[PDB]
Amino acid sequence: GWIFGTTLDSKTQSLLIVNNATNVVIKVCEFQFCNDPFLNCTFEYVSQPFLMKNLREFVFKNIDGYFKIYSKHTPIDLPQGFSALEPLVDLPIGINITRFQTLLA
Amino acid sequence: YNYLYRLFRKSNLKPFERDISTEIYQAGNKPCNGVAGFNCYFPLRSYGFR
Ligand SMILES: *[C@@H]1O[C@H](CO)[C@@H](O[C@@H]2O[C@H](CO)[C@@H](O)[C@H](O)[C@H]2NC(C)=O)[C@H](O)[C@H]1NC(C)=O
Ligand SMILES: *[C@@H]1O[C@H](CO)[C@@H](O)[C@H](O)[C@H]1NC(C)=O
Repeated sequence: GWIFGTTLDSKTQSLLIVNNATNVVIKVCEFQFCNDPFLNCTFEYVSQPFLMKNLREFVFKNIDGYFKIYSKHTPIDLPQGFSALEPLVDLPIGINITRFQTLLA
Repeated sequence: YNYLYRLFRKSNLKPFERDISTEIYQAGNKPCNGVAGFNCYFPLRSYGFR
């Protein structure tokens, strides 16, 4: 998963993206954050998982209140080849994003 | 007084950005520390429709 936000302390809205090999859960509302999961909310998104030696590349950008996510899974360290990335989503989040972090198992 | 508008902000607003956060504005040098006073104003001001 990933977390995006300005201060990430339940004072401003913070995007949260979670994968669980069954679906993609995306929300925008705020909470206090501490590292990773183990074992007032405006926008909610449920989609298909972004999952499957194998290199997975993602591009995240924030343009005009739109969070755009592109992705590509390829079979192969970054090699010398060339591979394009296809767009997955363009969500209308509309928040101020300046910091982010990753979410492990 | 049911309608409020944002009056003070550190920077301009990006297009289609919602700013629902409510912290006391710092218009001076000394910190407000949650207390409205000199150079320390509440950002949300209520409309006075009559
Ligand atoms: C998103 O939030 C950041 C963090 O507050 C804003 O950056 C601040 O900008 C003001 C004025 O531009 C500065 O006085 C602060 O020092 C900045 N803070 C940090 C931590 O750099 C940023 O302006 C916000 N985005 C928008 C579009 O307003
Ligand atoms: C967000 O939560 C705070 C505190 O619980 C509350 O005061 C505020 O009304 C909530 N926002 C909305 C849009 O209800």
